[PDB]
Amino acid sequence: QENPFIFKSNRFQTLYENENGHIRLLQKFDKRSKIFENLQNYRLLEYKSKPHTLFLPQYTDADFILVVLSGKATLTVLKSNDRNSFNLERGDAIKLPAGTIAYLANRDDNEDLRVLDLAIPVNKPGQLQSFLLSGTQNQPSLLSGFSKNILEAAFNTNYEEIEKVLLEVIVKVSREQIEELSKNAKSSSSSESGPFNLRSRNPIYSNKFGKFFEITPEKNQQLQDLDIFVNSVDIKEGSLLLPNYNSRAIVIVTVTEGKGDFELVGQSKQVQLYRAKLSPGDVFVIPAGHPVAINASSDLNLIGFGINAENNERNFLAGEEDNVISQVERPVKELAFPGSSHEVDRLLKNQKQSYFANA
Amino acid sequence: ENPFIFKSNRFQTLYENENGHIRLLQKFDKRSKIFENLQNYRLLEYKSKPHTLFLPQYTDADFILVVLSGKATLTVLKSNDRNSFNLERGDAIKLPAGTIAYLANRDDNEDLRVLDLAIPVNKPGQLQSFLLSGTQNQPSLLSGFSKNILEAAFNTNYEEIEKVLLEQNVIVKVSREQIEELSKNAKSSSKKSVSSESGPFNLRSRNPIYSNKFGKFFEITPEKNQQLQDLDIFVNSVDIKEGSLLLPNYNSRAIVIVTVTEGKGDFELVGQQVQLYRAKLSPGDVFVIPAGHPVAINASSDLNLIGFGINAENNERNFLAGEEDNVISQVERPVKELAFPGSSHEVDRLLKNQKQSYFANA
Amino acid sequence: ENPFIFKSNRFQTLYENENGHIRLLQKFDKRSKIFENLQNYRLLEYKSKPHTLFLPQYTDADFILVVLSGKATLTVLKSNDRNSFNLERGDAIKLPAGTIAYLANRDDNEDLRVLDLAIPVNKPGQLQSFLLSGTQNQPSLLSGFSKNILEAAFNTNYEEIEKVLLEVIVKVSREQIEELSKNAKSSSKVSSESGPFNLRSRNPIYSNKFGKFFEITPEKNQQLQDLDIFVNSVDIKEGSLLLPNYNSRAIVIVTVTEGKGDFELVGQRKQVQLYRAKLSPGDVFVIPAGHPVAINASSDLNLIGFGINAENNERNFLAGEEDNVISQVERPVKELAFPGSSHEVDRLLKNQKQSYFANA
Repeated sequence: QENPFIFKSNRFQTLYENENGHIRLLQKFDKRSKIFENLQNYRLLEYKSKPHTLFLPQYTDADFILVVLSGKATLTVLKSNDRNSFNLERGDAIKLPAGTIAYLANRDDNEDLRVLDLAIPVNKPGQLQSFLLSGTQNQPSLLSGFSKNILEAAFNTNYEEIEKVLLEVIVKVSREQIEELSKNAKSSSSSESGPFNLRSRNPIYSNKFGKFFEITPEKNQQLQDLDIFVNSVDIKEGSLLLPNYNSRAIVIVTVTEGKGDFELVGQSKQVQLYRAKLSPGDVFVIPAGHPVAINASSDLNLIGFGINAENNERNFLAGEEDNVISQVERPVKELAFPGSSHEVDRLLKNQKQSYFANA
Repeated sequence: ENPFIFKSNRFQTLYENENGHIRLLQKFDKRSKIFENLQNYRLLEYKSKPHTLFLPQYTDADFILVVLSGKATLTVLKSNDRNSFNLERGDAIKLPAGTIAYLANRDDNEDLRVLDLAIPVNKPGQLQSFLLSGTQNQPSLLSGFSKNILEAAFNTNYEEIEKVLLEQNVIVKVSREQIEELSKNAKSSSKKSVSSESGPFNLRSRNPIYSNKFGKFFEITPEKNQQLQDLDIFVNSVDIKEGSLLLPNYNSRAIVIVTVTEGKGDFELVGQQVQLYRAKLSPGDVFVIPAGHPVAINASSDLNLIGFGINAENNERNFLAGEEDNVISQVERPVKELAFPGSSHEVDRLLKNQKQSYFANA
Repeated sequence: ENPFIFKSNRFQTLYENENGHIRLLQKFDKRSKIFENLQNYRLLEYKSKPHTLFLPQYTDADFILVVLSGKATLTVLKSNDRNSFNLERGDAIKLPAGTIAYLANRDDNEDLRVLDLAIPVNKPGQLQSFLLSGTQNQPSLLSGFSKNILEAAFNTNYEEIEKVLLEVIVKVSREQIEELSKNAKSSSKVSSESGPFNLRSRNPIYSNKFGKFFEITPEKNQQLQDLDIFVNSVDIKEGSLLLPNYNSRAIVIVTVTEGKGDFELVGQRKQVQLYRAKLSPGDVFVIPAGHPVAINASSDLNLIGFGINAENNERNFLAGEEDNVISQVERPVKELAFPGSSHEVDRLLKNQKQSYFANA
């Protein structure tokens, strides 16, 4: 309430859970505050599964982006006349078009699987609508939805046999089954259909204090259609991502591992700062323009989805490179700041670092 | 408490006279907050009797006309030009907001019927017409302007502007002499205007996507016509023969406003926490298939449907029955065994039972 | 009674000193539900006295500047670059939201008038400004950070940061102004991807003895394309008149720059309604798509239109020789549509011999 921007790991409602994993949905952005009126049509989700488990055939009414935080996975993606399976490592992300049926296996025999989904509902702003093939209990099948009558006309079978075979959740699969599910899969390496790794192209910001990898529409067609960019950022224990703002981009920053705090600058003439402590599970939101600083307690990693990516431009307010402040003319530097121009131009050359520094 | 069926009843008569009708379907978001994303789509029927003309008029809304039946001459004006078009069943053309046009039923015996997808430009889901044609209990758009502008404007005294243009019917009886003159020169549609950027296109002047002994599914994506590319709409025409079935299928991302042209039948829609929404279908009736919702449609008599599909680009339709595009029968052997009670072998055999595709016997 | 005219005084003042000001016309949509689709567009006027300088700032809205009068030096910053532009009457430049820039009146006598169409990126109709300008009346955006981030970020003791950076329009010297003039490119001819374009560079779409109508569009210029906007500068001669015309699909935000005159708009509410208002420098009005509009001029009258939903717009006239859409109606239909005769209608339409603008 003292801060609207920081959605705590608790504020994730839990959709479904079993002895094999859970799908948890974040709090609807525009509810927390009227101020996030534009993110009303974007949802976050966390898929987590123990080893040798299977999220069964399912589709929804939302364009998905899955960003494999940790673990090894086999995502099998059904078209109507084709099917294509993919092995997924950390930093692999792929777009799941609304309507697409697909299932997710954790292939690692020890490691937990952890997947961060950005969802865009296409039917009503911010409402997700899932149709399970696995007509389990309490919830019957999407096929249960039809009538004995129609199900017969269609499948060309007595209802007794359909009811038996088809109608009568994340389940447990045998070690041998995951071999089969896998053996055939394609791997990442900016493709179309296949998955692509956030990190498998040089980072845009790299130094002794952190890494900044980021895939934009100008660099991946999957992302173009939705106008999003997906980024991963490492800030090494006891350091700093330097003050910066995104020209036009709104970020959903999520925390995969580490601890730390962020400082956001916001609000007429009443610039107010927004602090919060960061832990795994936690989200915050960087509305375009609002500048932000990120400090790491332990080894902190972040996963951000920028909305309105196309032509976004991230300007820093400190360090050597991309310090827009230092682009100001000397005479104008004089007026803007109490200090003299040779007194500004020297304090800006005090940080020899760029993008990241020390606490 | 089925929000998806808009029975004919839900049409409001914008205008009626001895010569024709113009109906406007209920705002979709007025039915239910399910349809907040059909907010800015309106449907209208246009029916007019032989040898009648909807006089010049434009509207602050992009229109996609589909002639359902009868024979029309559609004249379209531009700031500086004019082009005539004779239209039959299945002929579809986009008329952009501001486009002055007029539409006469050139057939002698038969009525003319037309389904219109209106996309208002100025204020969500609210169209406004402008008439050149004027009366007295409805002065024309030019009546709008003051004397002082009308005289400056037209460089005529009010006495004659009033007499010649304004005063002393938005659908009027017209002669044979007149309707032949309107139609002379005017162009038809073809195959090499099934992707035309200008003229009308026929839904059926290229082969259907799905077709067997029980039904026919014609569909024009934006891919196959630039006119539908601006508004990201698709228009399909679907015939389901008496005692047959449009097999269970969903759209991946496209919302569809379905209208009934001729025939009777009924639909079953799976929604939400899982729910069957059904109802009988008669001509005039409209229902909505939300993206991802598996729909089935069943015909009692020879049935014809006109869908417009909002969010058309990248829309895959994935069927749940029969050989072809049956997504269920693409699940890796063992997952079928885990997903469905059945053995993988039992799943595979049942899916093979229906050897038909897209449409089937009921 | 007429919700279309926004009198000059519906402009709220965001800031004002003895050097310039910044006004922000009230929300179109707060005026009326009628203008819902304009909810996300804001109008601003920047005025500034000679030898002044709106300090470095950025805003969460795409800015389309039209310079109404004055001379100026709009200086634009990227993360790692600076280009500056000498601007004059007609010069329009787009600033992406998140661009830091600073504008200066480089004239010694005439004030600087800019008309901004602002498009918030964050929350519909909501300008968040971010003053890099460090005072107490408006504490620098840098203020917001805690001593600790600040000391680490610049790697400097806090007492050299309070001192130097923290502790909006301002006066400036001739040698200072001459500085910003020294190496600063101009407009000319447009389609130049990132410079300024003059609204009167290309020839006017309509021009005669009674007015000029200049209009750049997404077609003619990539910068407009993105925001799908057109930008026109209509001139109308004293005792002359822009003949009744409607835009097919374009919602125009018309802003009277100088002169006086009146607009007739034809909306509804048996249906057709004449919406009227006298016009004067600062007055704004809205012309919804499809709504016919004539503009009279009491005195020589310039207008700056921001076309919204610009691509594929066709403006149709309803009087005069050219682009007159009524004269395209077939002869037997004129007979029918109008109470008079094919022939009588043909004559009345041939009576106005001028096109676009005419005498009153």
